Amino acid sequence: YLRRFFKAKKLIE
Repeated sequence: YLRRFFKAKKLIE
């Protein structure tokens, strides 16, 4: 899941 949970927050935390 972190696939989208990582790239997400990274730029949109």
